[PDB]
Amino acid sequence: LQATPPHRRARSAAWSYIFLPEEAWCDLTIHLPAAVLLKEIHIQPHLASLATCPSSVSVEVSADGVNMLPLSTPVVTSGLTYIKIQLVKAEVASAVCLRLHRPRDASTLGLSQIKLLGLTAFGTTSSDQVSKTSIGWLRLLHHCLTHISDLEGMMASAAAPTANLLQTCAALLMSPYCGMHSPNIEVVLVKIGLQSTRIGLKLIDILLRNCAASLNSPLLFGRLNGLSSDSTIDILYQLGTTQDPGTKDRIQALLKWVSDSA
Amino acid sequence: LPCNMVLKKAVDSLLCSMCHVHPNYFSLLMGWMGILALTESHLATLASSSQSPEAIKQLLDSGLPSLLVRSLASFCFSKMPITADLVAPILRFLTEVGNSHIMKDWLGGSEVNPLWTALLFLLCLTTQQRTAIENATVAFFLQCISCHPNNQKLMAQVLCELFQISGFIRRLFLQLMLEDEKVTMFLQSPCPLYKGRINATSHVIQHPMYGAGHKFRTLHLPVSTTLSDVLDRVSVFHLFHKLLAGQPLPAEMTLAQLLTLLYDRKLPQGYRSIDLTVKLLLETCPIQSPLQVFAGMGGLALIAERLPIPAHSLAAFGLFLRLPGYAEVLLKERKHAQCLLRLVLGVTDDGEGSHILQSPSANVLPTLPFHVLRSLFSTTPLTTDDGVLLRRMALEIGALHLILVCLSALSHHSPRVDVEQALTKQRLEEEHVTCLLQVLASYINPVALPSVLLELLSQSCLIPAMSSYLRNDSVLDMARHVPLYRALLELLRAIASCAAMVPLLLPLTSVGTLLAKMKTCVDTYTNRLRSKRGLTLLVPDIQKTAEIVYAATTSLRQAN
Amino acid sequence: TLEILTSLVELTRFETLTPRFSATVPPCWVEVQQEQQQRRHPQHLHQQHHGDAAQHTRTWKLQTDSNSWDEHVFELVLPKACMVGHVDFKFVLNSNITNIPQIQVTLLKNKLCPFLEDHKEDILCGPVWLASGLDLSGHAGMLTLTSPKLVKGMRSFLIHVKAVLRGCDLLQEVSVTIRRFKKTSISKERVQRCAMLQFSEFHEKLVNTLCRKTDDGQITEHAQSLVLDTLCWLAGVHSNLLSKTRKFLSDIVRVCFFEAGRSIAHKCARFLALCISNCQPAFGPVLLKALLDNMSFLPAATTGGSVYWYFVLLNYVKDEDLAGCSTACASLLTAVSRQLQDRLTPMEALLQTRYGLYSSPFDPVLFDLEMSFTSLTGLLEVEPLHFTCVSTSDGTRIERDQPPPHQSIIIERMHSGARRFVTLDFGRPILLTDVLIPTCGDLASLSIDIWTLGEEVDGRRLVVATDISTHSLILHDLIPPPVCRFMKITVIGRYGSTNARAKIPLGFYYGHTYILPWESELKLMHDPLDQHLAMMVALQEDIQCRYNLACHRLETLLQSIDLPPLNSANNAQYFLRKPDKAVEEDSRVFSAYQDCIQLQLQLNLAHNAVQRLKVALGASRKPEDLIQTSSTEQLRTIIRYLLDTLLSLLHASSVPAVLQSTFHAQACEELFKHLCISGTPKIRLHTGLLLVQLCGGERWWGQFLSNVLQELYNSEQLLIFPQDRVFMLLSCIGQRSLSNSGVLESLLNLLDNLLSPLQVLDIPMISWVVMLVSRLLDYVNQWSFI
Amino acid sequence: QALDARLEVGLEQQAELMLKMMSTLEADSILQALTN
Repeated sequence: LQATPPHRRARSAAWSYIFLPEEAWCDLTIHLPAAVLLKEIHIQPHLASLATCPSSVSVEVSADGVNMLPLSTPVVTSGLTYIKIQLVKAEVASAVCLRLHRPRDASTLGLSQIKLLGLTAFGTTSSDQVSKTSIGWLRLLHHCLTHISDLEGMMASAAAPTANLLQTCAALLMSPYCGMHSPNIEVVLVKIGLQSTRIGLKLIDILLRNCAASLNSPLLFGRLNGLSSDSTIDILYQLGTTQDPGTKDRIQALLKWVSDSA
Repeated sequence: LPCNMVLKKAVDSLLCSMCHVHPNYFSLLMGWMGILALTESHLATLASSSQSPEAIKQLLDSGLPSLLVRSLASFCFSKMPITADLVAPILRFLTEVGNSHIMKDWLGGSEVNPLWTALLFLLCLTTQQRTAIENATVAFFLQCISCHPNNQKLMAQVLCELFQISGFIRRLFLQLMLEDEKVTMFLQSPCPLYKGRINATSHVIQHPMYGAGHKFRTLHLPVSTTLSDVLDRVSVFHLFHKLLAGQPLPAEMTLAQLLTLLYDRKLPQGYRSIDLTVKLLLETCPIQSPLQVFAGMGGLALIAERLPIPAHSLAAFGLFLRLPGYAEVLLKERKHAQCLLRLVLGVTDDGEGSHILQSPSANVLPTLPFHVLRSLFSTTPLTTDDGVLLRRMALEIGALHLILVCLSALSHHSPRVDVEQALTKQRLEEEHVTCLLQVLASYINPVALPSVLLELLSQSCLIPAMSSYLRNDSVLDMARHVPLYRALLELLRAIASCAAMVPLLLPLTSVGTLLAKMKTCVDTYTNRLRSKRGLTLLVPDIQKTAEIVYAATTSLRQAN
Repeated sequence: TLEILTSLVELTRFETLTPRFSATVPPCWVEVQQEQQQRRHPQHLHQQHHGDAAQHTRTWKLQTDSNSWDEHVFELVLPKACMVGHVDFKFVLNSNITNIPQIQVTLLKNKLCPFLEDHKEDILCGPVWLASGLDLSGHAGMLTLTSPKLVKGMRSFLIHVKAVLRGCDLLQEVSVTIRRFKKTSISKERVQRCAMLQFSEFHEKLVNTLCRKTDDGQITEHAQSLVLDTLCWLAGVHSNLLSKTRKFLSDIVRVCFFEAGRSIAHKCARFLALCISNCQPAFGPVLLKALLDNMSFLPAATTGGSVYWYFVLLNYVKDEDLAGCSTACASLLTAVSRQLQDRLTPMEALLQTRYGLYSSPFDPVLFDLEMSFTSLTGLLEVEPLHFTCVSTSDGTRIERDQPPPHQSIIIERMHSGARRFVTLDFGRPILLTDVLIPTCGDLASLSIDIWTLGEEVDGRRLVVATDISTHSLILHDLIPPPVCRFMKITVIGRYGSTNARAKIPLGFYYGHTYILPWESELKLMHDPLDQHLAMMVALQEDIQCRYNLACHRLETLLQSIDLPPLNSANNAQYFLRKPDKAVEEDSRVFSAYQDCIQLQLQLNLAHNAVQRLKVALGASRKPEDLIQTSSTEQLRTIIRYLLDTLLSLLHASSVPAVLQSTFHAQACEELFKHLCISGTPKIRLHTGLLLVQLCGGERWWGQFLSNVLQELYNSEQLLIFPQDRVFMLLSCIGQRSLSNSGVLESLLNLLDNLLSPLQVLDIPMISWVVMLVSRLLDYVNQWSFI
Repeated sequence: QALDARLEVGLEQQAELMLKMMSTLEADSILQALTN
């Protein structure tokens, strides 16, 4: 377990296991003080005598540290100078049991070091977005709205009616970068809000007054009302200074919110 | 709302916009505040809302600015009762309203310029009150003269009158003239400008005319800032101004040149900001800085009479500044001159938190005053009255005596009446000797002199130093100190060209004989090189100076 | 006049008897050679001027005889008739001492206890309790046998030591030395001292001049210092005089602690210390009333070092009338806290939150400086003392690894128990007043000697520290400050140590570079061996100009600094990964901020140096309006001392019965809002901890925490303050009050109310409340990952 | 704790010892109060 590995030429294995004639597997349970997001397990065999390297390694992980669960079938490890077992899906692990198979051609198993690499939930050690967020839909909508300008109008008209679309785009606008830069979200909100006056007023209410949704219904409770960023400021300015039939009404709404606030 | 609160600033920006739409509302505003009892909140609100052409015109026509200025002057010399606590709020109020060029002209007008002297007299009060008033006054003057030639002239005149240098006045001079001018730049673009922005919340409450969103930006940059730096702060992109319609601006113009053009193009002087558009003549002189205006009135000579970088170098700079026209030669390197001026005022920082010695091109500072003085002397010939005037004042202040003392200390000679560290010190001293010899030669024979000049140069270390240096029989040794030997030969030629200084060459082991021997050595070396077959520019120097010195000595001997 | 006062002080001086007295003692007392006793600390260099103990000092070890517990008599014949100033009766007790013995020590003359009743007429020094002489070590001490009768005389004496291991048997070791009055040119000097000791009018007039109630209050600061010197001698010699000081105590405290410098307070502290050490009314109540009566004037105190001694004395005497100190401090603290909150500037708040910097760089006026009740105090009145290495032992040297740069001696070969020395040349005779050497574990002991001309010419031993391995050397406000120029530090390596290289922090030294004519006077010391004001003012003006320039730099750099509120995910990322430009802005701000703090210290030192010179010249240094006009730094210092006083009050605790009419819900809220939000970390911490100890057990306490949480962390709050630091305090406060059932109840009610919209939600407010509630509950393994 | 030996000459060695005891006792009380 020592953080500093032994010398690469350390002539004696730091740890050795003598196999009884009827024993095929030896086990090493590493209990951690608290659960961590385990991502990789590194095992360093004694490089001077690789005949004592385990033939295979079966990794079991316990999130609670009590009920071990094999990650997969044992990995063939004979002939490897370094054993790097990467978990494709990081697993919460408070204990790790390594079951090392007797070497093919040796009665003793020699190991140098075991590393359990990973992360903690918080602290200094806590170091495809589209797949884990809803941003892909917004990127699709932005592509439809902006890729072909001549169709923008139609696209916006098809997109404006859907309930809670503007609230959702505003929520994605104010969230930390999640695979879509804020300017594209701003473009979506502005182009949707400009296709008719009613949704311009709704968007103004969302940005200034009430951004909450209008167990399956969208809620969007997570964000404070009226919060401003460079994004909201740009959206509001383009709405105000855009020349169209609704311009007057939008300005009216703005002034209304001003008076209400005062 | 309480004063200075950002929300109050935003509400006041809304009021400013409404006043700009309905100027008459502004009149109503002033009616609602009593335009007497003006609180600091009233002043803040009026200053914010008054930032419009119509609004500023009505504010001026209300008489409130005049009443405030007169009341402040009356307070300083001790129609509204003004106390010391309201002075700083009133100075800030005047500063904010002076953002407009019209109010900037008014504050710099005849009726108000007495208030400037009143404040300066008042400061040259409780300690906290005095500090607040000092800060407000410095800010007020900086705003008044900011890119405003008329107010720069007025403040320079007031300061010159004040002097006819420690405490508040030194700080004021350092902050106002010894710091680079900063102008607010207003950038418009047809496309958003994202560079320089942070995703976090930032409340930049500027004047609404500076816009909002990603297509508008407002920067506060030194007038020395190049346009390329401005663009790099926001992002091929080209900067345009409405006045210079349809003509791309070079990216290296710098804001001083742009201001020169805009004032040439009738932009009102003291306009709050430079409004450029981001779309997609270098010889023009930069606009005169407050330091340049102040010096153009002969202020730098006045400063010198009231005054690692060697201390002796600083003393020499302080002494040379008293000469007529030395300041004009000095200001050809604006940044280095500013650094030196800060140095002589007991300030080591270059105004941006960086120690001057650790600043860029600090190695030219130690010898810069002498180079400037040599340039000054070289352009003033004996025949013109100015040459005699300059030489006489140089002798009077003690420039020649100090030069000779430095020569004695640096060449290690005396008046006639680790390893690498020592080597580099010797090399620096050799450069000092070279520059001093060139300075003396220019002072003698610029590119007439007091008859007592020979007495000084004879009682000086000059003769021992020249005699020791001329006793060199190795031409290769001369090749290793080409600048020093070139300066020595120039001095010998200048002396031999002045019959009243020639006696310094003939025996008092004369210098001229040593020069002749060095000429013989160089000719023999050249003959040896021919037989074998930076001395290139040095091998004619020795010949020419030897020929001239020998001719002068022979002419003198025939004269005898 | 200055001459009469100077004459009196010279009269009060002392010398040690050059020839040793003879002593006869019971057989159980066995003498020890002075060389043996002083083996650890030899006096052979002092032997030249008869300073060593072998020429004048006698020593006896106690033999546990049959009657060793009973009377002991040291019969002491002087070498010659002389004006005896006092007899020093030193004693060292066994370390394993269960109880302090009841032994009376008295001085008699050769031809109450039975022996003393018979020898009643021969008594020269009344019965002195043995315990009165104890040292801090617990097993040590000394009695300075003296009295008016001893001064009023001029061949043999008796020291009678009788115990009323038992009694004197616990007295392991005793030693006696005799000190005479210095020989003075004053005529009939014996008659002059007799006059001072008898006449009361002398004492009353001394008090008046100290209080500046005489000669039109034109008494110079040096004159007041001399008066205290005379007063110290009177109290030591005597033990009615107490009545004069006690009747005028308020004015004495006022002038000496609120209108004088650190030295006067230290001297006044010494004078008051002696008075306490003395059938009269209890002195504690009288001193407390004076200190409490002047407490309201603390905002107007002149120097921090002066206030330090004031609060030190009050802390000792607070045990009487606990309510008065508590109520006075509470009233003043509440009064001063309001102004402190009102004086916070938006720029100061930004620095506290974004950077954790709690000084006032824009407020030029400091009140106190410390280096480190465990640190040197009042260091604004003294100058940092620069020095240059001139000579060293072996291959040792110094390296740098206005204030002097931190310097340490690097020694190439330390060995074990090996002595090395370094000689420091200040470049001039400097009035040395304060010294601080960081603890050095590489050496066992450290000796400091000082000399102006040469070590063997006028060499003086400043100090020897034997616990320098476990404590730093701290010399605070030397009352007879040396006038040395050269400083030899001799360090003895640790025993059982072979560290090749040694790094001994040299430390810090303070004092003055302009000795006043009377300060340098070699006649005013024991056992000897105006233009500047103009120059100092010129320097002070320069520092004012530069410090204002530095302060302006800080404002310009900060005016472009913006603090995102912690109310959104984007703001959370800003705090998680500071962007490079944000990092650079903090670096520039920190560099610029350091410049302001450095210049602020220099400006106060320059002001303090100029004031010292203007104080050498005849001059004087200067209720709610006082707080109005006080400096910010003075208020913070006053609160710290008051908070510490209240904290010691609670620790030393009927004091809880009082402080309930005050420190109610609003006052607790007022105190917390004013001090914990905007105060310094120590003030913040102490205010929070103080609030817990006082009101943590009140029913409304939990509501106060929730209300504070609501008011400070709701998203409608625009107040800028260190939420994280204040939140850590709140988490700490709740943990220390979590025994009060109302804490968690109210916190969950806030969480209940905040979540009511589900059954608008304020997510940032909920986050703060949940984290606070989570940390508090876990204090009340699968979740150890959190 | 490690007083300067020059205080023994006068009558102020006990006074200085008592002041330091005052300062040290107060410091201990603050530390103890803060560490409840």
